[PDB]
Amino acid sequence: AETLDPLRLPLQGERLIEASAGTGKTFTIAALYLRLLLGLGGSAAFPRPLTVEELLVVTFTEAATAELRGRIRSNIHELRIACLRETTDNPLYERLLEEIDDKAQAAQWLLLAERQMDEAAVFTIHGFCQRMLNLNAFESGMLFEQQLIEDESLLRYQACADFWRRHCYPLPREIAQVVFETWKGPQALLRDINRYLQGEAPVIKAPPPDDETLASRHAQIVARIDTVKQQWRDAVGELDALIESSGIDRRKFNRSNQAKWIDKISAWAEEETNSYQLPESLEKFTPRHPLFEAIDQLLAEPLSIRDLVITRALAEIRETVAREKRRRGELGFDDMLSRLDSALRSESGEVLAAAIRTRFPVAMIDEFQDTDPQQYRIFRRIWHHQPETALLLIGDPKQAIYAFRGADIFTYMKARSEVHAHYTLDTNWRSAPGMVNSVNKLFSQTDDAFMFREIPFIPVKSAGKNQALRFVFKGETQPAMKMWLMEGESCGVGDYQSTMAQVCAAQIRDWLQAGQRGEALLMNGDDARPVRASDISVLVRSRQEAAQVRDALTLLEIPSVYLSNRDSVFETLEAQEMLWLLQAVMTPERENTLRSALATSMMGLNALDIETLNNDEHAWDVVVEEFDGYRQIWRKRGVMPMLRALMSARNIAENLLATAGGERRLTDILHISELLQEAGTQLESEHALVRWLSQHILEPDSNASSQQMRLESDKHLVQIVTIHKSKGLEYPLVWLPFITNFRVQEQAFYHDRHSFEAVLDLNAAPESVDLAEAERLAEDLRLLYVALTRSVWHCSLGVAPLVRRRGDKKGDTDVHQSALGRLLQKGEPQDAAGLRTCIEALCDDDIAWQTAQTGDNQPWQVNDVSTAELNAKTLQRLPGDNWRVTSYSGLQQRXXXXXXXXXXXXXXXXXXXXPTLTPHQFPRGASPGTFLHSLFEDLDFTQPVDPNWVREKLELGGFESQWEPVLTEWITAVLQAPLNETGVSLSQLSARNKQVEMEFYLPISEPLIASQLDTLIRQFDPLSAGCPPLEFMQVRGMLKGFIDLVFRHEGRYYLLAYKSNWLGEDSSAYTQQAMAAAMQAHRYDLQYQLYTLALHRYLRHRIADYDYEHHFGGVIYLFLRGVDKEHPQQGIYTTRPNAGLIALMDEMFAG
DNA sequence: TTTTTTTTTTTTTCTAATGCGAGCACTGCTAGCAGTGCTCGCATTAGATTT
Ligand SMILES: Nc1ncnc2c1ncn2[C@@H]1O[C@H](COP(=O)(O)OP(=O)(O)NP(=O)(O)O)[C@@H](O)[C@H]1O
Ligand SMILES: [Mg+2]
Repeated sequence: AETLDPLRLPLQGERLIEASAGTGKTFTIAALYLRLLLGLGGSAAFPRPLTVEELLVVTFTEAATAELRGRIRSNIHELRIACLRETTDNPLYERLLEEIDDKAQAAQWLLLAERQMDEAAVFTIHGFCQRMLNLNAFESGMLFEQQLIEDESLLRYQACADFWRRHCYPLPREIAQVVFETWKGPQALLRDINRYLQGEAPVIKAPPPDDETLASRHAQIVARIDTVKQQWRDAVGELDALIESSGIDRRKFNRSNQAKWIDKISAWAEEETNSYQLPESLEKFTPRHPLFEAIDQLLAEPLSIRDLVITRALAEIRETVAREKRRRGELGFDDMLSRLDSALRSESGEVLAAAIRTRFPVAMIDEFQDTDPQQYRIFRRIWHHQPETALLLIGDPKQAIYAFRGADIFTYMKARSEVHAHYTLDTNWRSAPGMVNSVNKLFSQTDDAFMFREIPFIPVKSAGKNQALRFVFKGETQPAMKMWLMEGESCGVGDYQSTMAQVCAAQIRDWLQAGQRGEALLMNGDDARPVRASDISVLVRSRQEAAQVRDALTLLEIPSVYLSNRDSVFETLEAQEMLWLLQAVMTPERENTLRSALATSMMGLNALDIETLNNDEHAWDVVVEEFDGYRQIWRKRGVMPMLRALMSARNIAENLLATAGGERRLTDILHISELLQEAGTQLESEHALVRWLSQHILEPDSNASSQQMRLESDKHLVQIVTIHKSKGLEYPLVWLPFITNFRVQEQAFYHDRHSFEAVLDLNAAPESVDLAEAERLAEDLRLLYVALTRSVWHCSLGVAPLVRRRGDKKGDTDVHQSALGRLLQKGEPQDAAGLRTCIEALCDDDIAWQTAQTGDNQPWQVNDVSTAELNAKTLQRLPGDNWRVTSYSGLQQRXXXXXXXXXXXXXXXXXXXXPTLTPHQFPRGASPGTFLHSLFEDLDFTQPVDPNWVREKLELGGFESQWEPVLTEWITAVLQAPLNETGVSLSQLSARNKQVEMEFYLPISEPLIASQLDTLIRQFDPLSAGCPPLEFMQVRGMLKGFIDLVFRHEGRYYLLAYKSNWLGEDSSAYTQQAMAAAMQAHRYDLQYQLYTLALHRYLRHRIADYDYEHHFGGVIYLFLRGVDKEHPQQGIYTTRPNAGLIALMDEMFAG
């Protein structure tokens, strides 16, 4: 191994950089990145400068991608600034500038990079394969649009039920009897194999042959026991044994059992008494005869169907899932990586690789100590060969804690084997000069602490920037590390979790109270800062642990967050209260479903409130009323407006904040509301939303957005976080209360030392159990390391004489099975006293141990807060006046009051009196009318009608052929009808004189008031005598409309508008009278007058020397259904604006 | 194609380990008996991760 200079590293081929924690591994990535952008290092430099989009960086967490992206952004910026200033105040940039040749061109490339930084390539693996597939699809053999799915547990469970249906339901009674014992149903089976369904499939040690069924195995074991049954039945009834005291004479009664126990094969369980007849058992207390020894053969291998079922099911469920996801064309996290691996694996995949070597002719993988077999197979297959591509693997093998997630150390060690070059970073930059020496001391206690020959520990040296770091608590400095030793002899896990959590809390509030007085300080040299509850972090292994920490820690009135919390809001009680409320406001009529909502802690009502409110009817009616207004807000304005109104009126948003802790509760309420919007839009119903909320109250899921928000950022908080979620992070003061604890793995899963392949032994044979438990322990060490390197100034950690074995007083302390204990005892069992001494041995000036003494004084001393007077400003002017763009439709609107305006007539008369090719029968609505119009839109008037053209319109319309012969006739009647007094046929109109569907915008300047208009209307209009004055609110703005048709005949223009409607009638129900009736009913009066104004202004605009009276021909409403070959008048209607009404009207809209 | 009623509660783990208690065989010490060494069985207690 050689030491590393960032600027000396050749970037060619594969390169491994290894170094301990806090050594700046992440920190160097920046420097190499810059170097790559500029093509620097000379001999060590890459052949050619690279573009930001060609640099691949792959990091472990989505958060890390964000951070590193930012840091690289900043560093590029600063370096550019320096290149323009030619000097800089930072040493690394200074050396870069010494290496750089031309500073100007350098600054140019940098600028360009800085711009490119948006698309800059940084990913995780699961974020990399994702992109890469969707990037090059053919090669990868993917669809182009992949719909992701994040819930793979439901598909998986589905498949497990499918298996357990086809491979279990067929079983006859007797085999089923055996299946039942090992697991009830697939709900449990899934729980057993679940870690093995996900990620790379394991290899199974000594798998059953492929052809063996359940009935086969079962018949086998049937006979295996049967032989012993006959045999024991034959040899029974004789004492040839040498009788011994300790073997108790009543042992012969056991034999009665066995000769009795031999009846049927139906049982899978041999008797406990059989253990007595083992020649290894008895001879310890007389070889007997062979079968006496055969029982030992029978009891040597546990009799089970288990391995076979886990094998068949594990192979099947995996496939089935993959197939169902193929059918939907979906994808998933493990499935992403898997699919890219497979894609490369395939013969075609070699093309694929070639593209990537083009896309990223370098890659820098960070946090590589966590690596998967698949991952390394990929990165190798891509970059292991070919020139001009580099590869940079960055990792500390000491830190790989993720084995549970499928990562494996052994494949890292493999890569470490196949890389010729190693590089090492010497100095820890992260933490105090004390903390370095502490850790070094603790891991130097034994030889080969990490108990992998390939993972040697080395001493590291603090930096010079950190030399002055110190932490002070009540004056004199506190040693960098303090181990809190528990008192007493034997300790169970529970006692330990109570006490140590508690003590941690007591210590934490002391630091705080001394932090508000400014006594305790985090000091770099003379500089300082008090210890806020922010800078403290508490690292725990699991969730239950963390809750155990918080409950005690909030009991002392210190607000605390848990950063790994995946719990979802809907699991809380506030979601439930929200349900009670929404459910009440929905139907306040029901006495019960309302009162329930009133009793909620959210409403904050006493028992006296609800009591009296059950008595006086007036109040109860008032409540019912207010909720009835809430339903209104609910229907009109949506949801969140309602809950807003309720919160204001009830004053709850304030009363919670008054209440202690209620701040959290209020955050939950607001959050839930915010979700009720997101689901509120997509669902149209008011009611289906209450449908929805319940369904989420039942299944909280895991999912991201419904996960709880942090309670408050106002106050600095205790950031209580799991180890794994602390990786790559930094925590100035750090607590490890429960670190002593351990978990002995009963499952047997390990790696072969030779092949380095993940091997599962479905059989419990103790060897493999050992081979695994060694792994569990080494991993626990790596947890300890990572946990200790997190701190900057101070880290405290608990130590206890923990006892796993249930015997009380021995001298057994299992602490040597703890990760930390083994480091204190150098892997030697001791007594609790020996524990205390071994702690005392290493304790000098850094490590300092105090006994763990429970105490309680005061939760904490807030001393409260002072604020001010405060007020909200209030708008004075109206928010805005009326400016609206409307059509005539925005005029009739609706009438609130005695008179309501509708197209239809309310009065109805019943009829008691008692060829389908007719116009009246045509469908109705906006849809049918839009079709009818759209015909005449392209339709040609001079040519007759082509029924084929009809059929292909109706076909497009979706209308059947029930119409085509019915239509093509009618249209001709339309086009052939003469019009007005001129007698014009629609047929006679040349496309030169046609104008189809004119859209116009007509400005209305000063506000247009109804009564100031309808008097002008009624005055000159005979038709406006009918019905009240039109009523529309004051409006100022633009007006829209579509002329159906405009055409000129005899040098004289016309205005044409089609109308259809009329559900009830066919015949003369269209007359001169009834047309004028309906016109007055739907207020087409104002409509045609308005158009005439528009057409008027448009002609006045277009036609040089235009005059209204000379050029204008009147207005024509054509009721399509109204057209009948029998009567020329029916369906057509014509009126002329007075020319005296337009004269004043136009002036009115002008001012 | 017509129409009436009525209100609420229930359950909850399994496996394993020890500690002791009861009963017995032997063996040594002063043929029987007391003790010890022993051994099994019944109840009680404890613990069940990590994106
Ligand atoms: N060369 C350097 N000069 C100055 N400060 C540095 C240098 N290298 C690292 N640091 C600082 O030291 C700390 C640790 O750096 P970091 O890059 O996280 O190391 P690391 O190896 O990635 N730690 P981890 O992710 O836990 O292994 C950071 O707070 C850096 O700012
Ligand atoms: Mg890092």
